[PDB]
Amino acid sequence: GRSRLLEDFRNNRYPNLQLREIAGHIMEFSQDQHGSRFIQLKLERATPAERQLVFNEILQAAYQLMVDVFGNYVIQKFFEFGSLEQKLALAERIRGHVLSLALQMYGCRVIQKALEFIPSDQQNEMVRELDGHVLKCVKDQNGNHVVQKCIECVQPQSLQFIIDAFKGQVFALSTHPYGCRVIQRILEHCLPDQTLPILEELHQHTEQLVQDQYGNYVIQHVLEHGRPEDKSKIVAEIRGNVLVLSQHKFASNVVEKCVTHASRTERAVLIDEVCTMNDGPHSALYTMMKDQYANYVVQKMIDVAEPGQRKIVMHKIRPHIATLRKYTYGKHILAKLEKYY
RNA sequence: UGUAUAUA
Ligand SMILES: [Cl-]
Repeated sequence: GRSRLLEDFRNNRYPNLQLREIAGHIMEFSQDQHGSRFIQLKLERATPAERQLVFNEILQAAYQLMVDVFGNYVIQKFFEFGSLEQKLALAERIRGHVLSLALQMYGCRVIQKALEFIPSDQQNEMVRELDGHVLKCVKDQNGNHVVQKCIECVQPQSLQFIIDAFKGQVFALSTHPYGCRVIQRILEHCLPDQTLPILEELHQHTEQLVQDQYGNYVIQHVLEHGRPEDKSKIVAEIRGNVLVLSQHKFASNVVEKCVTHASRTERAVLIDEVCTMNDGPHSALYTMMKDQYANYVVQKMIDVAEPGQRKIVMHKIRPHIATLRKYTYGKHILAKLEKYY
């Protein structure tokens, strides 16, 4: 099965083996773990002629290397360190196979690398091959990384068909484990005509989303990178629910990003909400202090409060200082206190 | 004291 040169290579009998010595043997070495490593090592620092000898033998059977557990790294190197003509010729071997490669455990790493290094002409052809399988790729554990890469690498206008597919389905995909990744990328790289409709669906489902295992991340993303108009829509959704959302394992993270990224006014209003409104005998603030998640909100509020409003939080906390000690999460508030005493 | 992405 393995050629003598390969076995003898494996068997450690050529510590001085050079690329030129494995002529006629690239495909075999490429599909072998040590051989493949050998080839990669030698490539990052090989003369264009050496790199060309190696290419000549992988071009025809390229696809086979792209879907190989060991060969995919060799292809990838040519996409990184190869030549403009070499990258274009592999781009051709890929044509008509973008879909099946992007759903492939190993192939999809090659599609990702190709998208980073080819011209927009070839990018746009690759993308177009996904026309009609947007949700299939987004839900696939291989495919979704290709869709994220497209979004990061290709002109936003070539991605309009991905948008068309997310339309009406944004809530579904934001609570999905891969889809929430793609939604975020669209928010970062897509055009106003594109992020607009998506932002609308997001605002429509903020209540559910902030509480969702994956959805909260999309809401936090908007808070950290979005337009003030969008940040405020979200903040308004937290208003009046600060206490409850803070005690939630997922929503409490979004509450923090609210306190942190909200306008001066909106921040003061949120902090005041739990200073003022009561939760039974003592205020919302006190209940939050004792809670496994809420105590993190308290501390972050202490962090970003204007010096004047920090005074008010401190005064509300102060009467309980001695009793906080007796609570698992209150203790941690005492910690943040020292910083400011 | 608290939540998310993949190959040797
Ligand atoms: Cl031989």
